[PDB]
Amino acid sequence: KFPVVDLSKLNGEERDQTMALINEACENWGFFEIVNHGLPHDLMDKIEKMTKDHYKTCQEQKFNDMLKSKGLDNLETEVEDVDWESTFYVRHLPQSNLNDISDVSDEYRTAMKDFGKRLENLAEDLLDLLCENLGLEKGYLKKVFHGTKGPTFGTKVSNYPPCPKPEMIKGLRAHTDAGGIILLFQDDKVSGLQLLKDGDWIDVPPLNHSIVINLGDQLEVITNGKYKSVLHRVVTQQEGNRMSVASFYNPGSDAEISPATSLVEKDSEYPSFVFDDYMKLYAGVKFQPKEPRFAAMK
Amino acid sequence: KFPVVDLSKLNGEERDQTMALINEACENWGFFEIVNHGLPHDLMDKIEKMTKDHYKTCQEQKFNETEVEDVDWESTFYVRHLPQSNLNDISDVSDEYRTAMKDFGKRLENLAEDLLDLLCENLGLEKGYLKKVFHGTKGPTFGTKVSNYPPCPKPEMIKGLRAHTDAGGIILLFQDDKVSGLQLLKDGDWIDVPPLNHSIVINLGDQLEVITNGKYKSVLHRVVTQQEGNRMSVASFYNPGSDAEISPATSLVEKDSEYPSFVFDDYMKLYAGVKFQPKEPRFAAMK
Amino acid sequence: KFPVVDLSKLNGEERDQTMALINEACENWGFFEIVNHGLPHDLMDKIEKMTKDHYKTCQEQKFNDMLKSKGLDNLETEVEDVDWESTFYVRHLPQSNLNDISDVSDEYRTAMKDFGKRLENLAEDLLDLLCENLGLEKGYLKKVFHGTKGPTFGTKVSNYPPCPKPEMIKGLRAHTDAGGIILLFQDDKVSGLQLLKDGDWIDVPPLNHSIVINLGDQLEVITNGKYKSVLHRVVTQQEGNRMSVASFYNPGSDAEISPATSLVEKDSEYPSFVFDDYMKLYAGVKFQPKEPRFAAMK
Amino acid sequence: MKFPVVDLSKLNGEERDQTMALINEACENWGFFEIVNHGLPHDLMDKIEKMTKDHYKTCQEQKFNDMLKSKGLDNLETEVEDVDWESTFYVRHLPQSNLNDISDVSDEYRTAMKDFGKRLENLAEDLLDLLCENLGLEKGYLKKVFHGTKGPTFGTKVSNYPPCPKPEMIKGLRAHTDAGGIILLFQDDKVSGLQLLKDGDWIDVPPLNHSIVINLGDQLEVITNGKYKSVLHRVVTQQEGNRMSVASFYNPGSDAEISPATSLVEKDSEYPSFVFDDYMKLYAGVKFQPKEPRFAAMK
Amino acid sequence: KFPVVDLSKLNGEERDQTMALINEACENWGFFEIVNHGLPHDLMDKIEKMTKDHYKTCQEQKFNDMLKSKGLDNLETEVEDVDWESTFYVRHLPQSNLNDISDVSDEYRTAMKDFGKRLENLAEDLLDLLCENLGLEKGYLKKVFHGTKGPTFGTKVSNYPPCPKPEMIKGLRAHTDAGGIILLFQDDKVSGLQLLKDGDWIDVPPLNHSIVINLGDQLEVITNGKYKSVLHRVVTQQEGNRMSVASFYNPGSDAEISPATSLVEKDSEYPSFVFDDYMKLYAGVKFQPKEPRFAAMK
Ligand SMILES: O=C(O)c1ccccn1
Ligand SMILES: O=C(O)c1ccccn1
Ligand SMILES: O=C(O)c1ccccn1
Ligand SMILES: O=C(O)c1ccccn1
Ligand SMILES: O=C(O)c1ccccn1
Ligand SMILES: [Zn+2]
Ligand SMILES: [Zn+2]
Ligand SMILES: [Zn+2]
Ligand SMILES: [Zn+2]
Ligand SMILES: [Zn+2]
Repeated sequence: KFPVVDLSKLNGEERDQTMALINEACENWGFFEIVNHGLPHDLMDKIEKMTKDHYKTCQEQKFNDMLKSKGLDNLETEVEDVDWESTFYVRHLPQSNLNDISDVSDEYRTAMKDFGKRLENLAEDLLDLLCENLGLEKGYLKKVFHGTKGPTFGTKVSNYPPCPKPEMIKGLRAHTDAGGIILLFQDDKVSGLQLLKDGDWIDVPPLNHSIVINLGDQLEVITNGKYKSVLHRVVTQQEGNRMSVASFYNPGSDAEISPATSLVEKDSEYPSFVFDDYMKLYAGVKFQPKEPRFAAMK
Repeated sequence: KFPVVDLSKLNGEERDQTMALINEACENWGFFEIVNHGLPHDLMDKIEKMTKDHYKTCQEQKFNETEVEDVDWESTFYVRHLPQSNLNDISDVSDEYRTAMKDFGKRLENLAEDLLDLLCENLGLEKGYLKKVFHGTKGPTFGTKVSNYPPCPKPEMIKGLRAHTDAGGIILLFQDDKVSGLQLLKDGDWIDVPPLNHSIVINLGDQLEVITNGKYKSVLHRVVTQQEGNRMSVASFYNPGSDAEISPATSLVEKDSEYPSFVFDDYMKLYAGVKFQPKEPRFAAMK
Repeated sequence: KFPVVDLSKLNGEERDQTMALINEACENWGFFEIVNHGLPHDLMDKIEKMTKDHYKTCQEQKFNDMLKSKGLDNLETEVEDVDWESTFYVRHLPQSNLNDISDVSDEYRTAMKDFGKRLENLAEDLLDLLCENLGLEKGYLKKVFHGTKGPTFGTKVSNYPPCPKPEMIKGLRAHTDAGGIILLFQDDKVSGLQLLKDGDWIDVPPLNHSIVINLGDQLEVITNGKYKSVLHRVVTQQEGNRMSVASFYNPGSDAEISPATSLVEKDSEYPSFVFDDYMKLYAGVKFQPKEPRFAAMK
Repeated sequence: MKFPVVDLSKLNGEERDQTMALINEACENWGFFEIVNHGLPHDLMDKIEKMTKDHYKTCQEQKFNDMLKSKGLDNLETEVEDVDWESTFYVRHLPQSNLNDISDVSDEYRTAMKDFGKRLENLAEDLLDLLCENLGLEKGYLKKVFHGTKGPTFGTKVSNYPPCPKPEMIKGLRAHTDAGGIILLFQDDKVSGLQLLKDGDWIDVPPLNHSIVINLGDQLEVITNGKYKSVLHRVVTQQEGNRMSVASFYNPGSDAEISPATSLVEKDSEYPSFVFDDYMKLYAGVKFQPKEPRFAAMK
Repeated sequence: KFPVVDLSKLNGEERDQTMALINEACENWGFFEIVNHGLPHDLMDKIEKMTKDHYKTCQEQKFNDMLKSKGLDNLETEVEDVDWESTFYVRHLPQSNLNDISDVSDEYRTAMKDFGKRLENLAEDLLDLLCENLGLEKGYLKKVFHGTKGPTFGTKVSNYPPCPKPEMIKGLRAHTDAGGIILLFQDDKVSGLQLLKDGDWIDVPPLNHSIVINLGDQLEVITNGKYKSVLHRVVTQQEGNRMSVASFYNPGSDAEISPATSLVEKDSEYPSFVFDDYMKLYAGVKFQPKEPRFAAMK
């Protein structure tokens, strides 16, 4: 059963049990859903509606332009080198480009700014729960992530349109995320996101007004492997356009990333590096195995 | 006019003038300061902070009447980065200091190689030539000497470090930005290497004098003490590998060279015993 | 782009450009940094070393005993009524108390006296540049500031020690300065001082051997609002102790302060008052809005 | 992208700051603006307009048709880029008035023109003082700069743009920037035609009853060190409609020294320092060529 | 310092800095000289000799004829409506008229043909360097320029003979060029060509065996203003006849010109049009301001 965490149970004497659920999702799933997370359901509903309307208005034509430009009109053999995906990226931190994206509406930009700020505070709240579960001092992960200019925080807004031949192409090929903590607002009707657990692909179930959390490669390093970043993918379907609004809380470019000493006894197998060196490498090898990227930092 | 090179001026119309200043420093100064070098000022501030605080906790107590010309008024420990790091084996260094030194050392190694490629361009050598010469079998040798020069009641009796030339390739110095002391010998005068915030001091060692057939000479330098003030020094040495073959680059030689061809580790074995004696007998000894 | 004025550029016709830059900073920034100001760099280096050593020797434990008496160990909630600040004050004029600060060395007292005299001369040179830019006669501002016993001149020696939770407390809360012209020798590594400009907090960047200049409330009155006194604050940080040696060149206590008539066309909105009445009021309301203090002098 | 209209009566009251800020925005971003409630009597504007239009019909229209005949512009077979489809005469007010020397004007027109020009000269100097305040200059700075030895130069160009059968072949007045200081235009309130270039589009300066159109010339671009630029403008023709134009030019005296104001120059200016009459002698010959070479020619 | 680019440094490890110089000249100068290009120095020397000998035998007559019918033998005052210039035009593409110019020699035509082909290939190589510097796809600008019949490529062969009173008339009045990329073989002793930069006329220095490159109006549109076409002129002198062999690589007549979408964020201020409509208009208004010609294409 996929972990669903009720964050409102942290405000009372059920808080220890909630923390234990968070910790075991972090150790064994790499993913969990959160409900009662404090984000207004009214804000999620308009983010959802304006994301979908901005797709028809602005992204659908770019998407078909892409399928023509790569011959994906007609899928007669398996395509393992492209994602059946429509995306644009919004940067929040350290410097916002929200007011420079030309094709987004005023009210969409205002909703995205509010949504991004609330998710940034929720990311930092979640990192503190991780710290507590890890036996780290409060604020430890936030301070590691800061670097010189503060954390990097952006939002990937994706749609995975219907695919006539889902067997032939993935919406997004299997990978682990490079960063710190990932907070996903996904479609509540159209499924597609899957994680790999114990040798099976497991669906990340659509759930109304929920946020999906998962941990990236940097948290595997800092926890000395105690919390691993898990492989995940998006599969297409013939009917349905799955919406994806995923926010990435990453260390600053010059943050020093290393295994926390209190989590290391035997010499660590994980490297110590500067985050931007990891991200330069990751961009070119995102869909290749994760383990060579750690070795490359030594 | 001590040369200060602005590395941000390399991308542009003004790059020819920046390169000419670098070349002119290499030929006639043997030293130059670089600013806007790409190293984060917050990493330098941490390095300086932890270096000075590591002195007071670990070295200052341990550190505790006529001319003394055979001793250096100096407190030092050494960190090895390449070919193989001993950073996790220096006992008296803290985790934050060790993590900062690893990051700082990696950035200085990349900056050293960028500087070697600027030298190559000014010398008319192909890019990567000096890096390739320095590699040997195991790669270049790269380490950092962390020094403090504490106050001396009688500075005219003892030097912080006696006059010498450096044996190796290129030296990248992060020095105190308030307390002076480092001097180079130029045209028969001792010249101060001026403290400058968030700068790196570059100087060339004996190996680059050989490879350039004397076009860039390694210059004598020293550290003088002072009565008040503890000058910090974080100096990184980018050296050829032990079995690198060092010889004058053929394109810089027309008339037969006066400089020898040798293997770097034979020069270093010799250098250790005669570091404060004249440089010129060390070149002759390699023939 | 924060104004940095090179005082060596007064010696040509760059002088017009330099004067125009000073005027622009006075009108729109309220702050500017000066370089090549004539203060010996070796005297500044001594002042800094001795201030930092006097903090460690005399104030750091005194400071730590204060956070116990005021419960600032645990910053579990926001503190808006205290400054995370260690200070003492040195009065130079009209009457010196330099020989009464008990825990300072002969050599610190002798250096501070020399430093103070040089800053007093630089303050008066700067006031004459303001006079020229305003079209006032030479010495106009010095004469207004004189009163009967001469200007008031003192130095505030501050350190802002590291704060575990900088989000909770300011090093010094937002305020404008009551006085005439303020000449600040600040830490050249540790930032923290910010001014408010166009609705944003802007850092006053550390710059080695520079002096930071800002204008106080009295100059806003004399210029009939042409040069306004700008809000500024000091923020803390988690690792770094920012030093501040700030000298205040203020009118004499019984000086008559009023808008210079040549700067007044329409009847002024600013009061005419005696400086000590302004200062007696300011002491109690320093971190409250500035504008009621002008109204209270009518 | 609304054309700026400034209510000058709002300077007399609590909204003076907001009005000054609007004027400053128009000076930086449009180079043109319309003013209303400007103090010129609406009945004097009506008489000027009536007498200008009747003087065209009785005295200028025959000359205009005869001008085309002599240049063969009866037949707009192809584009004309070197002629203005324009009927004009010029009235000099300062430093020396020639009003009593124009032969074909009535005494009533001459008296109204003298009264109109005097009020416009006073309004020009009032506006220059608003610019001074917005620029941080001393009161009267621009008037003092413009004075030279004999005072400012002030004249009025009285133009009509008669109907043109083929407007796409010829402009009423080709694109240019004005050489001088501040230009105060009383234009037709029905017939449009004046356009300015803004952000790569021609923008109509909309006819507005009893308004005055203000624009800034090349000399104020120099003095403000480029903060207020002189903007390109033109007059287009139409097939029917005769647009009237009464435009007054407040210019520095001939021997006035023009340079960027010292308080606006924090680094070396790209703009020259020169004597105004040298700029004008050059401008007369290259008025419809680019502006920027004229600044370079003064160095 | 006027930009001089060594094109042989593109074949090696200095190529990035060479590209950076090209991009800098394109953004800030609109002009640059190239050395070590592909053109044999003996071909340039022969083009220069035969151009100058063709002036004396064939063009000097037409030039004095011109001065006759325009009354320009004696220059009492400024002439602002004519150029002190002797020209004939050679068309190469889409169709050559080289074998139809009656007064050109066999060997001049053969040299002119070889010269034109090498400059056409150098124009296309240079356009690809601009593409790379602009982040456009390889061949992008050549494809835009093609239309139906291919690019237009021609050569303007000019001489600017000595003028007794150079103050009175220009060799060629200030203008921007209408087309794509302009490749000039100019006199290496007699100067005269100037560009306008930062409010100053700057000489384009004569240099042995060099080619002067500048960008026309079409590249400003396609780059959305990132590379502007800059005003330039030729001044006369009393002693000296400056030679000018200028080759113009322009889009085909029916090419669609518009800002490249990857260079546009906010709505472009530049029009989208068909090139021949721009050229029809330009011919009549060449020496009037540039900006109204862009406005006219909307
Ligand atoms: O696009 C991704 O890589 C993604 C999106 C949401 C959650 C995890 N990963
Ligand atoms: O210790 C040395 O020999 C040294 C240190 C820094 C720079 C140059 N030389
Ligand atoms: O303590 C203050 O109020 C202060 C200090 C330095 C500069 C400005 N203001
Ligand atoms: O005739 C002109 O040049 C003019 C007329 C009115 C307004 C601006 N310019
Ligand atoms: O004749 C021209 O317009 C020209 C000639 C060469 C270079 C630029 N422009
Ligand atoms: Zn992912
Ligand atoms: Zn050394
Ligand atoms: Zn203050
Ligand atoms: Zn005009
Ligand atoms: Zn041209």
